[PDB]
Amino acid sequence: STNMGLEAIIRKALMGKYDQW
Amino acid sequence: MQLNPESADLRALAKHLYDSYIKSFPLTKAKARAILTGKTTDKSPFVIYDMNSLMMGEDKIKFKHITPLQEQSKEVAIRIFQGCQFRSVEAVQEITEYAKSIPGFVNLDLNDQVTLLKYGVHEIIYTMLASLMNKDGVLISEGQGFMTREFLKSLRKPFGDFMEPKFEFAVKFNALELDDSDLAIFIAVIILSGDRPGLLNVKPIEDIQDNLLQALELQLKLNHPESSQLFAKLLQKMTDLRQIVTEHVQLLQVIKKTETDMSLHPLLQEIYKDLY
Ligand SMILES: *c1ccc([N+](=O)[O-])cc1C(=O)Nc1ccc2oc(-c3ccc(CC)cc3)nc2c1
Ligand SMILES: [Ca+2]
Repeated sequence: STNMGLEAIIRKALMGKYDQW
Repeated sequence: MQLNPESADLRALAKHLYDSYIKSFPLTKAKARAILTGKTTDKSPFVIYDMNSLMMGEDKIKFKHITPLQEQSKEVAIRIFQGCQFRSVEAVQEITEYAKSIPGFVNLDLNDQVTLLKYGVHEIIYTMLASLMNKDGVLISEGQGFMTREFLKSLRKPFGDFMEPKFEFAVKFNALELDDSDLAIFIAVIILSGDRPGLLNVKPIEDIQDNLLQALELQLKLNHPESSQLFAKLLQKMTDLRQIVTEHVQLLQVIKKTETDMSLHPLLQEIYKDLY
């Protein structure tokens, strides 16, 4: 994913726990 | 316009958004403007207005007689964009937190929540960036610095052209005198955009946005007696925010095909990392 960095930050913030997503 | 159950519901939603906006965004517009207008007597940014002031402080005197490195425009621009993306992590996290407080947002397909935010944050970052700008310059280094508009504009192409259209936008956006309570709903409307590429379920996004638009309409009528078409002007600012994002994406296509050699002082590279 060309945007995997940005997507990961958003995903971790949505799901709650930084270290699990 | 009447005070009725529909209006009271739209006011309850505006208050809900304002309260979660305050919880989400520690640097509010009010706090930004207080720094720009002198008020925060203990928050006195250093002004960078020329090459001399760029290199004032023991920390920086050592770049005064460093010999300028020749690099491709391409490599210098991409290193700046890597840095400002990395430094946007807090803004992106705060916007994500805010989005989860918008009623209905966490009920959307989780992949659609990621799509709405991965396109929406860039327009909201430029909204926040306006808060940090006046006609003279922009706050940098977490509010400890102030980079002048004309110094940025003086730098060699293409860098000298990067920020001037964001200033042009900011002074006109800021002239509308929105407050944090207006911005809470403005930003919610941007996030719940049914036209983002790759959305699975467009209708439930549009249903929330329709309700947010009605809440924005009422907010602007109650908060801005002086401007009877403020709602239409703000919808046109949303278009302007999308155009600035499109200009970044297009410029990146253009710079990637250039093979121009040039220097940019490391301290100017550092300051551009604080921008967008
Ligand atoms: C960073 C520092 C300085 C400047 N500058 O112009 O001086 C620019 C940046 C920067 O990287 N800005 C920026 C602007 C707009 C952007 O839009 C995206 C983007 C849009 C859409 C997607 C798909 C989900 C991903 C990224 N990145 C941007 C970066
Ligand atoms: Ca992992």
